Amino acid sequence: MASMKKKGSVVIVGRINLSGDTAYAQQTRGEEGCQETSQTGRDKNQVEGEVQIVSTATQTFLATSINGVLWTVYHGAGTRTIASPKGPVTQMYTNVDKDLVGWQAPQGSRSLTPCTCGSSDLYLVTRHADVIPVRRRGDSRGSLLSPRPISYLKGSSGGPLLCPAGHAVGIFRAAVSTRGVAKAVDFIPVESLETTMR
Ligand SMILES: COc1ccc2nc(C)c(O[C@@H]3C[C@H]4C(=O)N[C@]5(C(=O)NS(=O)(=O)C6(C)CC6)C[C@H]5/C=C\CCCCC[C@H](NC(=O)OC(C)(C)C)C(=O)N4C3)nc2c1
Ligand SMILES: [Zn+2]
Repeated sequence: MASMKKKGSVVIVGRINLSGDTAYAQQTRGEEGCQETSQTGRDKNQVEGEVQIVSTATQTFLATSINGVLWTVYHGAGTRTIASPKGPVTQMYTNVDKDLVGWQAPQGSRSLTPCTCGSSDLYLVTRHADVIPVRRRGDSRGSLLSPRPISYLKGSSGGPLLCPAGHAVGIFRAAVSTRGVAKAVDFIPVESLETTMR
């Protein structure tokens, strides 16, 4: 009992910059400071933007602010706290059945607006700041206009699917692949986030 360890916090280690004409990834914390911040849960770095790059000791993925909540996937974050300036912050939403978790959005983040356009021409933002056109094919599925090996999507769970107007349509959850090629994506619809919020 006395030797039982505690899992560290999720740590924001960068962001996908979508503020201008060019999307690009930025790193805000190196691996060493990440490990220390994960243990203490104390992250004094200023947060900016809608899409964060997050890490644990063993995984890296994305997290997306929508409606004042920073959302990501349960298969990345588990039940972990997230680091913040004043210490670990406990999840506000947890739903393993949807592969979904959420924390209060960090001070300084900006939130995406939930999409009400009803459009099926979507855009997936990856951890490498690729903007991938995706045609919506169902409530939780969309096809890549240009399929790519799954290597190019690995690490992007928790990222957004956006409509042409830049609203949040869903959270990237899983890749649909045949012989290692991602032809489609599975995502958590924003309406499912809004229901979780109730
Ligand atoms: C632990 O409790 C739970 C609860 C609910 C749950 N629901 C789930 C649906 C679920 O799927 C598992 C995790 C998820 C996943 O890899 N996503 C990411 C990702 O980037 N991840 S990540 O950032 O690298 C990471 C690993 C966090 C750091 C987006 C894709 C990028 C490349 C695909 C790699 C090849 C795996 C292809 C799987 N295709 C797949 O299952 O397709 C369907 C059509 C769904 C069968 C897949 O995509 N997979 C399996 N796991 C869970 C686990
Ligand atoms: Zn929209």
